[PDB]
Amino acid sequence: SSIKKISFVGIFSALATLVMFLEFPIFPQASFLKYDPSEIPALIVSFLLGPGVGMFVVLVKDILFFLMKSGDPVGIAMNAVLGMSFVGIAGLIYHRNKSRATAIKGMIVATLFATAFALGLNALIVPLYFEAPFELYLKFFPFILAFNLVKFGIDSVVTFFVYKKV
Ligand SMILES: Cc1cc2nc3c(=O)[nH]c(=O)nc-3n(C[C@H](O)[C@H](O)[C@H](O)CO)c2cc1C
Ligand SMILES: CCCCCCCCCO[C@@H]1O[C@H](CO)[C@@H](O)[C@H](O)[C@H]1O
Ligand SMILES: CCCCCCCCCO[C@@H]1O[C@H](CO)[C@@H](O)[C@H](O)[C@H]1O
Repeated sequence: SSIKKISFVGIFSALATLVMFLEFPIFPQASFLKYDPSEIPALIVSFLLGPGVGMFVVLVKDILFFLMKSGDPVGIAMNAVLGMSFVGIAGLIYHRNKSRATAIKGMIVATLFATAFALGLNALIVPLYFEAPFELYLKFFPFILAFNLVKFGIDSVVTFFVYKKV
């Protein structure tokens, strides 16, 4: 009903901006990697309303979260770029032909893509963010792998329990 779903998007993006405050490192070595469940409202909006909408909410979520945490411009752009890639790919697989089999085929792939996109991103980001040589990224490599694999893997299954609980 247009005005119905636009506020649905509005409050869901605001929901995701709030849970982004419960972020924790989970990895003491790679402390900059912080997990929040703020990609689960996006993954739900992306399934109902479309991939482009799901990437819209993580874009505005982080913009809001950046306006309130105006100090991590690189660590929020990384989150958005990776988050937009996760919900966009997952929404596309479940789109076209709506099916439960594709809904898990998409979350398996979207978890694997975002993880690969993060490693390729941090290869030329971690050296510059810490003003350090490329070997520091190699020290951080298995933690970036396990993190985004677990982060989007958890977001995938937790969204699945909700999608199956109806
Ligand atoms: C150098 C750096 C690397 C990051 N890498 C990832 C990542 O690989 N996967 C991810 O989900 N989030 C990543 N983040 C997301 C991070 O939790 C978010 O941007 C926080 O708000 C950091 O300020 C990264 C952040 C920074 C600063
Ligand atoms: C319109 C139908 C959609 C289904 C209803 C589910 C509502 C939200 C999805 O789950 C929950 O969202 C919270 C807020 O972000 C998270 O804190 C929590 O971890 C997660 O479990
Ligand atoms: C083996 C000898 C040399 C090759 C090492 C591999 C590549 C490392 C590059 O170092 C550079 O150092 C700067 C400051 O130290 C960083 O700001 C910069 O991001 C980084 O690009």
